[PDB]
Amino acid sequence: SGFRKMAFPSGKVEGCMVQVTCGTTTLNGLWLDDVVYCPRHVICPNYEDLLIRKSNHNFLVQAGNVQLRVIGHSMQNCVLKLKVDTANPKTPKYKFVRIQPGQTFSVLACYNGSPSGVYQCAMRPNFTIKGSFLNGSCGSVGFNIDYDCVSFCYMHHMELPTGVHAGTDLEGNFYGPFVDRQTAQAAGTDTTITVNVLAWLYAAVINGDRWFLNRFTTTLNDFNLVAMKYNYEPLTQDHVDILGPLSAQTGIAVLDMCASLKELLQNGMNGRTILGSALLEDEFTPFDVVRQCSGVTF
Amino acid sequence: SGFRKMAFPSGKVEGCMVQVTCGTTTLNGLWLDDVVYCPRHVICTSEDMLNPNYEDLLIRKSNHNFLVQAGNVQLRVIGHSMQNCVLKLKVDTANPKTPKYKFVRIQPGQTFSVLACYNGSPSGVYQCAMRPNFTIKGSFLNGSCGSVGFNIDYDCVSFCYMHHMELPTGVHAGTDLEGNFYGPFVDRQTAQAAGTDTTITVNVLAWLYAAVINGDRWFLNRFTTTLNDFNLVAMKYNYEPLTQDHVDILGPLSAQTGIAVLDMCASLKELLQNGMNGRTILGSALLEDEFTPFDVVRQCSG
Ligand SMILES: Cc1ccc2cncc(NC(=O)Cc3cccc(Cl)c3)c2c1
Ligand SMILES: [Cl-]
Repeated sequence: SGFRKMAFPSGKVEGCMVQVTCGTTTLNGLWLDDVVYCPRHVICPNYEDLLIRKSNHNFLVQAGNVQLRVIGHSMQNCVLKLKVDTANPKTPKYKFVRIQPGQTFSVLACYNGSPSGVYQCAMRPNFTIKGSFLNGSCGSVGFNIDYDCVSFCYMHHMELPTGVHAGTDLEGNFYGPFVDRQTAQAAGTDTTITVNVLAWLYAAVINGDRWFLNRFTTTLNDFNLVAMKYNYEPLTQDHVDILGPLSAQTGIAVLDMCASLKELLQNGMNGRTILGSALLEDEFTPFDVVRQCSGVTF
Repeated sequence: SGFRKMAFPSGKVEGCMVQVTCGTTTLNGLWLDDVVYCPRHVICTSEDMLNPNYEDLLIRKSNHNFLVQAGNVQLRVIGHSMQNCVLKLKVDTANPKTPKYKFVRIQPGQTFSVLACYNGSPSGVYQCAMRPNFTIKGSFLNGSCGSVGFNIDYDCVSFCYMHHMELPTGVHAGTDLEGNFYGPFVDRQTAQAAGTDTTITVNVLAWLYAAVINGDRWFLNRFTTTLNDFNLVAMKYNYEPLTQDHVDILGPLSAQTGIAVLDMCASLKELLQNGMNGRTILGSALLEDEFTPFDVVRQCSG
């Protein structure tokens, strides 16, 4: 029993964190095989022009107490790829994956190439992450673990004025309409990840929290009409299908749980909590719920 | 033990019934807080009924045209507005007997209790199900318009139906409490017919599980079925398709009795083919479809 916001074990990723210094700027890099990936803003904008003025020895890369020697440099979108002489012996089996909003991932927050903490995030529908970052966290990565393979899905680049965070996939493509420069940028109006709230309601049912259940059901269209009024993401037939296993395990049809959510949105919790929360939690995907309520290991 | 068609206690709803009179028309209204909800056709003169322009008829009305009576007390109407096919009469007194309530729109197959009223006075309570053709097989006479359908799960009354009309087959049509009709019906005297009705398959299976919980297994068999083969057979007996949602909903009953849903489906398939052969199931010689899976669990267990 119990339901916690749980991150993947960070060990395979910790062995990849290095410190990248370029001039006065110090941030984090991800050392995989003989390449160090880091935000291109470490050179700071005309990034092609700033990069052409740099030499390999301008980038000081530090892996623990060992200084790596940079033998090449190239830019792929908003990520800098520093070719190093040494292949990381701790390189795990990995993939670079781009995630969709609503998907969750773990973030290994680092400062000076050293991991300080790990937390679980969700890519918000407005493509920002409500992370926890201080100055020096740039280059901290977001990942998932698929059996023994680390899927890198995020690299931290910046903080928006609202305290939320923006970054890219590992191919340097930003999540959201953000750019890596000092200019007026704002996170768009956020919405609630509906499929995730339903997944979390199923987790609450599995943990014995059933007060919110009711005898009612709803049409998918009637629910989307209601959900649109509360700034909730539309629930698609894909989401309903994804929720299938949880629906089968608890005996509560997806549209049945949707009617519980409809009443919760119009009536609130009425002094009650669900999984120790007085708010509807949207940062657990249907897969996160199944994995935590089954015990999958890495 | 025992399985009865059980209605919710009507007390919380009785304290909300008021009489609404507009001209020659008298029907029932539901007094919740300082609002009286009733069918908008109370403003019609029966000569309007065929093609009524409700916006046009309502604009010609004043607050003092609507006489609202709560017991022996005449309530004062201080405002009026129309929301779909329901009239909302703002009154100068909040109902002190207003219970904790919600307005819920139900899906076909769902059940609810009906508090039948005449002249703002409750005369009886019965259990009903929203038919797959969106009609209800109620028991209503003239003057029952405005009688409400509800469920009382826990201490909150969930209003799901307001009676508006009787179709030519003796079945009834009405709306949710936001004035949206169930089915393709309109509050007009025009030619309207209930579509071909079908048996609520998930409810019959729930009722077969209730029979098993009550000690009856005569109808069970050694067979199982695929969901698709059950639906092919069920369609031929005018039964609603059973979806994966229904199979999932039947999960708890299947777990409690040790009989898999598709196993129980094979038993229903056999009953459809053979009939009962002079036998009964829960005192009925017909397959009962007005108990949902939720009704069976509430009544048989708690
Ligand atoms: C005579 C009678 C008998 C039983 C009845 C049972 N329920 C309702 C009655 N009346 C109506 O249906 C009034 C009506 C007519 C046309 C359109 C609308 Cl929206 C309403 C009943 C009347
Ligand atoms: Cl329903």
